[PDB]
Amino acid sequence: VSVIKPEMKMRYYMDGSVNGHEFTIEGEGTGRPYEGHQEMTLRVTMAKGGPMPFAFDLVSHVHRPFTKYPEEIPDYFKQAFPEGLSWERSLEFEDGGSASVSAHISLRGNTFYHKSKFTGVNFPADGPIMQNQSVDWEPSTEKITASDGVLKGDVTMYLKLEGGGNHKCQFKTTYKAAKKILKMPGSHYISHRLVRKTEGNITELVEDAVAHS
Repeated sequence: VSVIKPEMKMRYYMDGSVNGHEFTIEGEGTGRPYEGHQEMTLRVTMAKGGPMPFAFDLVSHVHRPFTKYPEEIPDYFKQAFPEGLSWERSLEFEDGGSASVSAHISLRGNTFYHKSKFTGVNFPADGPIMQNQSVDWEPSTEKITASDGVLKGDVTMYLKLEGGGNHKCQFKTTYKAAKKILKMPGSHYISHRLVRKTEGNITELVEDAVAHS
């Protein structure tokens, strides 16, 4: 894909709500698509102002073109450009909390414009999410399958808790190219390593993802 460069930029915008707490997130980053690497800075603004009342991990997983793909596996995500890529995801936490989020990724120049909508519900008031007690997502391996020109992702995620221990969350994702992809990939995996560094309502993220098998 001619428009996918070794170095790309990103601009983000999210309209969100968790347990009724409305907020928006805006930020920017840089990445190396062929190395499956991305880094960024994100700023959260609560509708009512003040510090965000939930753990940032709830939204940190909200950019597949940044995945290192081996030559033997067709890269659905890079092939999706410049036309565009969209995705939809459901989250099911072990304590009953859940969320739905979708995003559209467009490309202009060498800058990806990432726009998302996030709604989280039924989180226990004393749970790790609303108590801001999670610290990171554990590295993972997501199963990618193909069907009807689109991809599906399934991965069991684990939140690392502040004092130790984990909290399970199941991700169910559908990835959709804006235009029919020339070369569809077969079933495979994508291993991720998403890490955050937070200071108040400002969070920096780094993700390294590699496709395999």
